[PDB]
Amino acid sequence: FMVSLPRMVYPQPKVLTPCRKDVLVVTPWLAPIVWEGTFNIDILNEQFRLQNTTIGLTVFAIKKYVAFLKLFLETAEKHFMVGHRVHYYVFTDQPAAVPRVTLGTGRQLSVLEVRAYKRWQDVSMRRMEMISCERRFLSEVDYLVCVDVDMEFRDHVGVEILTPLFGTLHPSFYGSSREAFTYERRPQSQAYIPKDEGDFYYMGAFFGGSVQEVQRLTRACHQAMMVDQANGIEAVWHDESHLNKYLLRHKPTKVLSPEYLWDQQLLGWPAVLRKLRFTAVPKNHQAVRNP
Ligand SMILES: O=c1ccn([C@@H]2O[C@H](COP(=O)(O)OP(=O)(O)O)[C@@H](O)[C@H]2O)c(=O)[nH]1
Ligand SMILES: OC[C@H]1O[C@@H](O)[C@H](O)[C@@H](O)[C@H]1O
Ligand SMILES: [Mn+2]
Repeated sequence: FMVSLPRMVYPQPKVLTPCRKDVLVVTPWLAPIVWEGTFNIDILNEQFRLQNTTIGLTVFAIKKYVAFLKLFLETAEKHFMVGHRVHYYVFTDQPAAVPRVTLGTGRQLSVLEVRAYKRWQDVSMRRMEMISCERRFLSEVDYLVCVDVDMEFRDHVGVEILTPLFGTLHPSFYGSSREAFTYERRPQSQAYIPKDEGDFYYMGAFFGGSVQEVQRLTRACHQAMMVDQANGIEAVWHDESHLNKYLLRHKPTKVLSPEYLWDQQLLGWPAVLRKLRFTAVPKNHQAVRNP
């Protein structure tokens, strides 16, 4: 049951005046695409605080990637769901390497020890298995957000993202035609998507939803990866290829714009991005991914 909102004074939405004319703000299946200017965060914060929403955030920090936790967590404290209840779940092979980060009230951090796989592909792919923990999350949080660790928050990331199931536009592909997307193109893979299909190219580094929908998605991607492995095939972009196939066949109920996953070193600051909210931390793939 949802109680009434209180009285609020804010600018009237004007029907004959779009919030944004330069971008698509709704998908053809009627899911909002979340850009700055499309939401009044005061209304959304009221709606979500009246439900006492708890948001879980999963992040894997395996092997050398424990070096990224301190900045990840400290900037998450400044920008991620401030005001709301947050439960961080840090999955790591080195619990003693997790930094002691000071948290705001109503926020908590659990360390979950897991095994480390040797190949960075397997570390990244096996997040889906590891996330799909199911009983714990159902009891502790309302939504789950699943992100890469090699990142920092630079601006607000809040309840405007929450919905039963979301993906995020990949920042290198948001202006690309579908034939250029780097979907898995071999029909022998469970992740396969033909050249005339596909809505968007979603990035593996930021997806989420209600616990039930996120467990559905990670269970389906893990089972699809297992099928591929048994068939001796590994999709071209690993978990990201599987996430893409899942979100093609199960349309997300919101899509985040590239505000929410950006790489300023590689892509700069285009005018279409009014805010850069969650951004890549520069790293040397070869070095950090190997002993
Ligand atoms: O040795 C590794 C390799 C990957 N990851 C996790 O897998 C995610 C995806 O890998 P990565 O960020 O290397 O992919 P990229 O963004 O560079 O394509 C990382 O953010 C970490 O959460 C990890 O913890 N240790
Ligand atoms: O083409 C897909 C790839 O695009 C890259 O820019 C990104 O670093 C990879 O992780 C993968 O998403
Ligand atoms: Mn990453």
